[PDB]
Amino acid sequence: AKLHDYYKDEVVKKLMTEFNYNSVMQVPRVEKITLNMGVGEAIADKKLLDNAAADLAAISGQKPLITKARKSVAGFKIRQGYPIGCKVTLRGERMWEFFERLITIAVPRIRDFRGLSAKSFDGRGNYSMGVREQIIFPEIDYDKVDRVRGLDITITTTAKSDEEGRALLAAFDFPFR
Amino acid sequence: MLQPKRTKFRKMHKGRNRGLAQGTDVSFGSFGLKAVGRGRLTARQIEAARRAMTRAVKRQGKIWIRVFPDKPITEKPLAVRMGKGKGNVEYWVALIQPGKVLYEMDGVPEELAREAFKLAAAKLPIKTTFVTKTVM
Amino acid sequence: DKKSARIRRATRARRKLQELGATRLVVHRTPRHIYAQVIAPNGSEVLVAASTVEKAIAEQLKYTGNKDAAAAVGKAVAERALEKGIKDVSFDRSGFQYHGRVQALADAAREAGLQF
Amino acid sequence: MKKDIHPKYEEITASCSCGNVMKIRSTVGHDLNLDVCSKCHPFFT
Amino acid sequence: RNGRDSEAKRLGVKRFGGESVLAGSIIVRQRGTKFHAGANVGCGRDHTLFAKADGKVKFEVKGPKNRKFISIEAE
Amino acid sequence: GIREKIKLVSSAGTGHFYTTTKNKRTKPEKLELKKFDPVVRQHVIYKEAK
RNA sequence: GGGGCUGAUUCUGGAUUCGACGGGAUUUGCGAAACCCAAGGUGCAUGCCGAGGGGCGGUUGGCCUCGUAAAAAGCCGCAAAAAAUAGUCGC
RNA sequence: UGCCUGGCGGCCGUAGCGCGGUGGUCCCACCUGACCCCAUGCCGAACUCAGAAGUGAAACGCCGUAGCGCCGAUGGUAGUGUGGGGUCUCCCCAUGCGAGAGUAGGGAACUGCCAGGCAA
RNA sequence: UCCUCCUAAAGAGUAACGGAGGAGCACGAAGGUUGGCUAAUCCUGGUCGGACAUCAGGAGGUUAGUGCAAUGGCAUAAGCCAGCUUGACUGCGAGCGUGACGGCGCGAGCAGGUGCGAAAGCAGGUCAUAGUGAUCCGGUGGUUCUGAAUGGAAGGGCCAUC
RNA sequence: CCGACUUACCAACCCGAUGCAAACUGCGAAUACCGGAGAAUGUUAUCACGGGAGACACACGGCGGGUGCUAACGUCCGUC
Repeated sequence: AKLHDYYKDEVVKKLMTEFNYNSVMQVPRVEKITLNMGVGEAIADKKLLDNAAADLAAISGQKPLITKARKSVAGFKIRQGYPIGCKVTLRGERMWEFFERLITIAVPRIRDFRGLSAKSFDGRGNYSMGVREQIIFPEIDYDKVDRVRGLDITITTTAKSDEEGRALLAAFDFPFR
Repeated sequence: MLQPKRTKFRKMHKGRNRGLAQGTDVSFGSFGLKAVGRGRLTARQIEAARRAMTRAVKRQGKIWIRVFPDKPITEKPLAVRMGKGKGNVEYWVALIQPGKVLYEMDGVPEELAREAFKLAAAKLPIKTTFVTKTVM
Repeated sequence: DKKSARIRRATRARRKLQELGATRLVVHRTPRHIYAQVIAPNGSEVLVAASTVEKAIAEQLKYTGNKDAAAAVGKAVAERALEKGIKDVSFDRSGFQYHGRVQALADAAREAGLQF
Repeated sequence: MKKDIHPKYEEITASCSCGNVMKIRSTVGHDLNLDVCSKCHPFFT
Repeated sequence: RNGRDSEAKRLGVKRFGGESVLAGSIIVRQRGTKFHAGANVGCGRDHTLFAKADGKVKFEVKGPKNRKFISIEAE
Repeated sequence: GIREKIKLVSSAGTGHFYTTTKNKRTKPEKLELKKFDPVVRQHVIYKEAK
């Protein structure tokens, strides 16, 4: 509940002074992140998924979540109902401190950092990004891990337009290079 | 020559040709030849009718064909008995109702278009005539 | 929406209640209220309607629409129903899951003397 | 929201080794001492 | 290469509207659900609508999606 | 066809059995179903039989 | 004229031409083609014109050039363009 | 009684969409708070409870709106029951039945009960 | 031989060496119940990943799915997942549908016995329509029902079944 | 080579317009067939049970079609 208290009063009046919200229910709120690590190559071997989940294993509360294939694809060598990816639906209250673990301290851990894009939207105004690796998180020490495992990190706010989701990222010092 | 691209059924029934035209009058161009008799036109008849009609103006304007065969009509081989299966396809006729505008031309003098379809009328089997562009 | 999507779940019970033509016991759950009605098999007339919305019934509790307040009107409705001589209803889920308050509404209606 | 399959947690207190302290609840394990903070991340110059 | 076919199943309607039939008498033989159950009408294993009790067979269309119904009024 | 026919004899005192077919190539273990016994007029288990 | 069988060793499904070459991206370093912001450089320039073009004629319908007119580039045919480009054997 | 709301229906696209407005007293929704009731191939998103500070944003309801869907004659038209006829692979006439689409138009509903709130 | 569409002329039905396709199985779960849920396919964005994984948001509307061919239907889902079970139960069966006949089909409900749900309720197989052979002969288990002078037996009957 | 311009046209998906379908139907007749009510008329014309048969080679004409060449005193079904 660290940055939500900064969201609770300072950001809220910052929003209605920015876009003239007549109601306190139209100012956007972050609601979830999707910390999804779609490794993919684990179609032949199980442990390519199991350690990928175990390299994913230190963000949210508990064990690591498995996913399934949507359908069967010849080119990607898959059949229907196949354990391929591992994801996270970090919605609610346990996710707000994760941003400070990501948007503040994992930012200066990137190999040759320059910045993140500001033109990546779902059409409605919720930003999706994908980190190239996972080593920037504090939980990985490069001792027992073995991969440069990347993972899509999509933040979904209640922004009615594309600029507002850019602005709701901009209200919490996002690195717009 | 006209033939249905990627058709559905190879063999269909003979069928009857009853009724009048569900295509009313001049729509595309400005002058049309409307079939009066009732019957059918082979796809061989259409192209030779298209060839000689276009021969009059030689390039000028465009000629709007309002019809299409879309009907495989079969024939048994010569000197084989009745039945023994269904005959295979030979050629593709178009079921033609009375009062159906066959070909439409635009971009010609009025009198030149008269013989342009009249020479196309001799190639075509059924008796037919000329019509002008309809008003409303 | 969770309300209109709930309705199609209730329809299977609602189709069944009129297909076999039995008097039903309907529920409706509000954040601060609870509702309970008894509706005739003709499907357009409501016989017994006892909810917490009425001003003479809500003031028995502090917060209406919780478990003890839901049981406050569950006991009352069958008392009004048995005062019409009603002895057969089947409980309708109305799409609501039979675990929480709408179970506790049904618990008091079982306590009032009706059989379901 | 549900029980028991969301990648593991453990509260630690951290402090970056540049005079800037970022001590929030984390999920690393026992602890970790950081090296670079946001305030020393060279995006300003 | 063709000519192989089946013997027909004698589907379709067995009793028309207004006809009075006893319980257990089959109303409509059908494959899908072209006529749905109204009152006193049950669907069998193969959607065989049967007269559940005494009365007269009535055809009607109701429902949000306009589904046809066979119903029985006890006369 | 590969589902050859088996027998489901009762653990009850009867010699009676249910008769059905299983795919013994795919499902190697025997079947255990508590059906209704007619002679006992009770529910008892059934194991596979040949 | 018809029927059957055979129709890339798999004859019913999971190619891994171990290889330059052809397609795609990935990663790397940065290029007006992988680029923009006049600012760090920085005072006398650009476009319309006039002009003619390595030995030749032309040549980007635009380029090294011309402060109102006789000299200069990439390149086209020109042309220093190659040739038993594996053997072995003959007269 | 009226205005509303909520619940259950009759009819079920004249009843539905899109877009223009409105409502928070009440009700409803959003909402907050979550060990415990309980929920979960995951994180109180849904489901669940506890509350009700904030809100009418959104949903929903009503008002506007034919920008569309939708209903839609009359006459004519196609077909056809017979009865005859024709230059009888197709038509005509007598009577009898009568579209589909299209056209003028209509259309953004109505309806039944029950409980609350506010005005009389 | 069986199944589905059309030929077939709007009740059903209806032929030709007419037009087209499928079956000689699959499933103890892909069954039963309760709970819960809804697709196709696009483009928007996002690490390898791009056109195809995984993830998010919108369009969209069942063009999806339904063991398998077509037809009919299906979100109240008959589609999809989870939970617990074996109703894939026995003895009947008012009632009809259907073929000359043999034969086949649907069936609430009654008795006994079970599962699901709290409950009305549902279940005597799979969304439906093919996935199959009459009798004789003999096999196997159960049953004294009979059992040739009698005690039994053998052998038959019956019931289950090959 | 740059590389711009242009072009009959090859030319998708969306828009509007135009025709065809036994295996296309968001639309939809005549008649057909079933049920009920009624009256006139008909030597019960309705059906059941029993005794007896013959018949199961059809033909053309009419309309509805398959097939054929909408050829056949052709063939195969419907119906009179």
